[PDB]
Amino acid sequence: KVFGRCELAAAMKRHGLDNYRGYSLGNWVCAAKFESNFNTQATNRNTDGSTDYGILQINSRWWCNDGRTPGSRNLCNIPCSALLSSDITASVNCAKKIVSDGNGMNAWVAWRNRCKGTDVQAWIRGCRL
Ligand code: NA
Repeated sequence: KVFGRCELAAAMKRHGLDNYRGYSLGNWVCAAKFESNFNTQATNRNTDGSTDYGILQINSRWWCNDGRTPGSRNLCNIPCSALLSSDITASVNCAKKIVSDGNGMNAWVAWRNRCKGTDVQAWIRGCRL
């Protein structure tokens, strides 16, 4: 599924990301825009053989099992395929575990490089929430 900006803002708010670990909703919408262009089916194969999955491009080295990332972890206790659903539950619940570890939203390269230190609330402005 390819979300609209305000559509994803509403869904992420309903799924409890607004101010999760102190990160305003605009941070999460900005991260999804630059990680996946709001496409839940986005995948990216990394140099190290791990893969990034879904609207927040969550990586198989740590967070999910894809059966092809040897010696990796599955800290979200999910198949990586769960991160590609039109239903953002698995992506949101896994993102909540990720952002609760030491480095917060710095875990997302696109957030660090394209959202952090910017007017992120612009991403939810005009939206009915
Ligand atoms: Na894994």
